[PDB]
Amino acid sequence: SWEVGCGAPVPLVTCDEQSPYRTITGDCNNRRSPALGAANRALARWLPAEYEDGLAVPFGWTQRKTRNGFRVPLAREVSNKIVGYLDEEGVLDQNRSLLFMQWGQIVDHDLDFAPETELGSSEHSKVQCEEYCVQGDECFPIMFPKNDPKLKTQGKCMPFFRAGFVCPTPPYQSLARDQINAVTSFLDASLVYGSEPSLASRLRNLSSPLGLMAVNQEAWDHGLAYPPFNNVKPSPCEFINTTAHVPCFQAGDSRASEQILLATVHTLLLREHNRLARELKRLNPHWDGEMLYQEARKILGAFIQIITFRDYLPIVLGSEMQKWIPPYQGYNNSVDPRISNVFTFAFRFGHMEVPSTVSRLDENYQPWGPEAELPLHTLFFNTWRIIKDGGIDPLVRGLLAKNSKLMNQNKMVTSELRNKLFQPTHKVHGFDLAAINLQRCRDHGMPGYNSWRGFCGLSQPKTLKGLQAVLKNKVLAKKLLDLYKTPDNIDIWIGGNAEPMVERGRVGPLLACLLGRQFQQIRDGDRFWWENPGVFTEKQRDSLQKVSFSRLICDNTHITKVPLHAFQANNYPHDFVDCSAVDKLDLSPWASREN
Ligand code: HEM
Ligand SMILES: *[C@@H]1O[C@H](CO)[C@@H](O[C@@H]2O[C@H](CO)[C@@H](O[C@@H]3O[C@H](CO)[C@@H](O)[C@H](O)[C@@H]3O)[C@H](O)[C@H]2NC(C)=O)[C@H](O)[C@H]1NC(C)=O
Ligand SMILES: *[C@@H]1O[C@H](CO)[C@@H](O[C@@H]2O[C@H](CO)[C@@H](O)[C@H](O)[C@H]2NC(C)=O)[C@H](O)[C@H]1NC(C)=O
Ligand SMILES: *[C@@H]1O[C@H](CO)[C@@H](O[C@@H]2O[C@H](CO)[C@@H](O)[C@H](O)[C@H]2NC(C)=O)[C@H](O)[C@H]1NC(C)=O
Ligand SMILES: *[C@@H]1O[C@H](CO)[C@@H](O[C@@H]2O[C@H](CO)[C@@H](O)[C@H](O)[C@H]2NC(C)=O)[C@H](O)[C@H]1NC(C)=O
Ligand SMILES: [Ca+2]
Repeated sequence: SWEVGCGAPVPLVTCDEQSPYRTITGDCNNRRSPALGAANRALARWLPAEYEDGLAVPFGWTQRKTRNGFRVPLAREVSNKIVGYLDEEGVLDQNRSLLFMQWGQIVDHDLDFAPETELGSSEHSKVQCEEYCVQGDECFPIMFPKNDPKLKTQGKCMPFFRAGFVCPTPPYQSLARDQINAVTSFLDASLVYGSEPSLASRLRNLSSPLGLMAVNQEAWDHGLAYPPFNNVKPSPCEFINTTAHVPCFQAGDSRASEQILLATVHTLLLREHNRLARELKRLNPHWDGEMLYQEARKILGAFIQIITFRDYLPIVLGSEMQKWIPPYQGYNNSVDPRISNVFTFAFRFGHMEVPSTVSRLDENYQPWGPEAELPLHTLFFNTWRIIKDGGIDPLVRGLLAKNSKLMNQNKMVTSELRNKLFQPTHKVHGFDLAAINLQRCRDHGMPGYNSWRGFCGLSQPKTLKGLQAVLKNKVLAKKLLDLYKTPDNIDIWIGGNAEPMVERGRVGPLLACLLGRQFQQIRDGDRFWWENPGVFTEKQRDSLQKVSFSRLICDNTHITKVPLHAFQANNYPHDFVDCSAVDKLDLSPWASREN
């Protein structure tokens, strides 16, 4: 059945047996099978692919054909009829801060990315998808249904390009299409350091041997730094306000500038490296430049792994945490550490947690000026609002103080995401994230709602009422199989997100399962997990325990009142305290006086 996984990546990476440092590619984590967990390779398949022609063609590609005897419903219509909502009033999650949403993206972007297919540059295929909405090749477009108001305003389709596949990027037929992953499967701060050895050596300041991450020369934030600008034109960030031409930020991940806030928590991560690396010459000046970068890298990875697993996962998984993430019991060389395909869709659950507006607060957590509260749609690829409109202190402040969206069945994904999305390649603020998610399922795999209900050993419904009592909504059950027509054909993203939430969490029975499994595998399979004996000295761990996001901001911003629990909804002034009462990171155990 194997062929035998194929693949051309970073053509040449061989291991060091006895060095304590991760590679950038993610190779040599596992000794036995050195590629497992690496980057630019196939996403894993917990379940066989489900295509029309059986190998590559997404369900609903040809007209005449059907998944299970029925015509699959258009993505934008499924969107139009189930997902969106008019009234923003009263969706905000009452026990979760914007940081809850925002750290969801950081962790995600650390774990998976399936790059879209541009076998196109100086090209007409980009044009043939945009202009003429002609399906074929790699242009698999999102049509508008009858009586969509995008028709009067935009056209017939939303261009949509198929994601990358392996063993060759050109046209090919054979096996079953597996989608590529351009980032390392481990929580290793790939998004801050890069995943391509070539990109990783460009984000660095090899000018001076303090082992520092290369910063911005031209823009400044009260003495505190910014990531460098990606000085390649064209620039999605320059496009949305040309008068100030401020390009996007350069980071270990392409997507760093997709949104204002994403770029903010990303500038906290960069600043933290240069602070640790600075602090670490202070103690052991005998060190060369790479042992600076590398030690600071290891401790920053430790940071992201500790916050993700101790503070985020329990408020996302909830009662199902103990079920899927049992306490730690060492390392397993036999576990697959890789991101499976379905995960790249299950973890998109956050798209229903993004609220309509992003606000900007002053030094008393009070609205910051005349235009404080900005619509989220004016914020995609917006770097000018942070270099030019006050730095990151008014944005870190909103993260701590403001609620995120609570996923609601009657209110699923905001219209700012579902109607006015800016897409980097294109010019309009009017793509649909909910619709673009649904085609993306069909592009990738992707076994229906029931296949994946079975994976977790849950009731696979069958009937209008067999769904009614699973989602606990009679109207949503109707709407769902009015379009899909059998519970089987429901795309995971919507089918999974449609379920009510498990006790003390933010996802449901199915999604808790898919999410839980992956997060356990990536912990149990990572040789460099912070708790495995060997990677940190027993002292170092006890200092690493003292860290919090609350501190990530006290050491790297001029915010001086913060919550003690930054992931849950709390109010200024009351729940906010001085940086002084917040535990610091004791870096003493990292000193190694030579003689
Ligand atoms: C305003 C906020 C956000 C915007 C505008 C945004 C934008 C996007 C866009 C344009 C895509 C491309 C979809 C595709 O072509 O595959 C994407 C994918 C994705 N999003 Fe978001 N995003 C946001 C926040 C989040 C959050 C909070 C999470 C999780 C908590 C998240 C999780 C993901 C994941 C896992 C993918 C697929 C990436 C992969 O290939 O692994 N996003 N996002
Ligand atoms: C790589 O690291 C070097 C060394 O840390 C960076 O250069 C240093 O940058 C700081 C702050 O940008 C400079 O400090 C101050 O400069 C201002 C104005 O230029 C001046 O008013 C003060 O006299 C003060 O020195 C400093 O010039 C410079 N330090 C040294 C020893 O060169 C460099 O920016 C880093 N490169 C990248 C890409 O990050
Ligand atoms: C708001 O959410 C928080 C976090 O989900 C809840 O506090 C947790 O309570 C559980 C139950 O014993 C414990 O595992 C933790 O000690 C708490 N979490 C943290 C981070 O300390 C809290 O109950 C919720 N608040 C309200 C008013 O419902
Ligand atoms: C483009 O960006 C500039 C900032 O570089 C914005 O300019 C501000 O605009 C307001 C009112 O027009 C002024 O009162 C501020 O002083 C301006 N700031 C500076 C220093 O330029 C501008 O609003 C943006 N325009 C677009 C196209 O959205
Ligand atoms: C490492 O973890 C794996 C997966 O949890 C364990 O694999 C199991 O091994 C037992 C017997 O060795 C087999 O019956 C099953 O094939 C595995 N279970 C499942 C459901 O995956 C393994 O036990 C662990 N390795 C060790 C020896 O600690
Ligand atoms: Ca990673």
